[PDB]
Amino acid sequence: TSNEHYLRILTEWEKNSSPGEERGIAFNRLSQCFQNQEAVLNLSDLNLTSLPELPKHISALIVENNKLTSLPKLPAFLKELNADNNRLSVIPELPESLTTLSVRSNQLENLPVLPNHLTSLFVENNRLYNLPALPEKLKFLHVYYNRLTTLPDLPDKLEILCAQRNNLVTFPQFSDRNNIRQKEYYFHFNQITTLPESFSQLDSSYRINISGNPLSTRVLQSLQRLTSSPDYHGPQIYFSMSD
Amino acid sequence: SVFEEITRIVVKEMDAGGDMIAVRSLVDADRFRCFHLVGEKRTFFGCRHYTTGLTLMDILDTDGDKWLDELDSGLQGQKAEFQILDNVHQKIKISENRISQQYLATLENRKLKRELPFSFRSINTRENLYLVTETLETVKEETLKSDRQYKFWSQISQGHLSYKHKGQREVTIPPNRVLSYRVKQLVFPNKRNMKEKLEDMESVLKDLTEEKRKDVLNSLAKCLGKEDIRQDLEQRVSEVLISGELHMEDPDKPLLSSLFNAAGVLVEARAKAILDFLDALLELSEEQQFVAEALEKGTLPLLKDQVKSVMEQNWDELASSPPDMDYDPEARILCALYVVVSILLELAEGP
Repeated sequence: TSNEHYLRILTEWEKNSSPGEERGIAFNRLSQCFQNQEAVLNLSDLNLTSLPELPKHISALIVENNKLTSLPKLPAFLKELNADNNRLSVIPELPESLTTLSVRSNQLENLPVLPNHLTSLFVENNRLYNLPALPEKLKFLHVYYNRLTTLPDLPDKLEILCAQRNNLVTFPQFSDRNNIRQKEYYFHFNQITTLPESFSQLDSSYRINISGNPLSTRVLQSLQRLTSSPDYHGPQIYFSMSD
Repeated sequence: SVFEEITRIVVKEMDAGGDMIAVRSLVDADRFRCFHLVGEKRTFFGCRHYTTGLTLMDILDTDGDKWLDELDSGLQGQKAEFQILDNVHQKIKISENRISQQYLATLENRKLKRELPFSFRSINTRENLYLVTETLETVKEETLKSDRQYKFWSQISQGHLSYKHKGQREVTIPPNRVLSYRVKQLVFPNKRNMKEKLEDMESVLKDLTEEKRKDVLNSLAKCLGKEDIRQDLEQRVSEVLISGELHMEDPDKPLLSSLFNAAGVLVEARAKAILDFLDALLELSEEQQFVAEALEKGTLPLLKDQVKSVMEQNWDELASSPPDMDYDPEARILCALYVVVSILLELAEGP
């Protein structure tokens, strides 16, 4: 009977759609996506306004550019949650299986708790006014083009962190307990004037593009003092030379 | 070209002014990409990356039996997805492709090869070169319309023109394309103010001819009207300079009979003079359509004379910036137009 409900509720949501969708193709896709429960379960470009209840055996979800309405429970997944450009609602709790979450170009204003060893995060183009603790196994971060202004700490294996064009007012209490080959820490276009005294403490294996920030003349001229000096062996920090 | 434009824009937004430099060759979009080493500071104007048959395999071509797995290890290139977005909401889907530091180390601990191409020895004479490491590909067909912008070289519009035109130029970008490329240098393991310059050239080029010059003008129509023929005549003229001979199958034959003087002797002054033209003019990026229009017009005198007043105002900055440091690009365009019609008119009126 369980498959019978899913069939009938899918049919109702398919034929009470306000008449503007490719939901016939979406429906035979879901018939082959529950019958045999295909992997990937791609919903891209099919413009399903509302994603109904998904089968238990789901593996990886990929639904870019589909909705405007909230998702339901995503209960036990496996690898990639790829939910681009869909809606503004909260993310359901991630299970132990989830290791890659790309909610890029979404409109979630409050990123919920992201527990477990989540590895690959991509939350670019959002209105996150806050950000809770990040997992230790986070390794490729992308908070690019977000409205966060109080960026919390960083993990100990982050390599590429793009967080440019944010309302970041303070360079955070940096986790320079990280030793990645070249730290792709793109913080350009922030609201920074105050630089923590530890810029002499990070290694040269860093590019923090600190451009765009309104640095004070004194810290800027100290940066010139360390850069015009031929012994620049701190982070390869590209400052905003009126760029 | 919008390639120049939109790739400048993606540079500025994604990582403003780093080592990731835009692609300006509109038609030559994906000729160079990841694993395509084009580039040399081979006495260029600072910001130049010549489109040559030399790519990364053509400089560092491994020739062993372990190539079959080098296919995977070489096209392992990244396809990470970025969303470039401004007030050009809209999100152009780019792919960052960065050959990893591990392969950087392997190439450093490897060695170059023995049978290299003739283009290598032609271009790497005094080349402090750069190589493409992180490149920005296009994943989806991205035909996007756009208009124009520049800075304060709007003195042309201040003189008597107004510059109220519209650059509705909408170039197509198919999938698997290129936007911008990070440049880093592995250089080779050893394996007169131009007014007075232009006075000297004005003499040695007042030495020129009429019908030969009309072929000069037609040849520059094709050359500096569309991108491709610019590098065509560029390679031809550079070959004329280095080889110092003549192949009689050149469409530019009457200018060859012009650079070689009326007696057929190559005036090196005339050769370096067409070369300083091409330098100044390729510095005028995408001025090609306008200069072909200008040949059709016969109104170069107007163009310069405007920027003649403008050049005599602006002699501050090609003297302020040392020849080996970064110049002012706008002032270079200015002095370039001086060079354009100063010479071209001293030419176009008979000897």
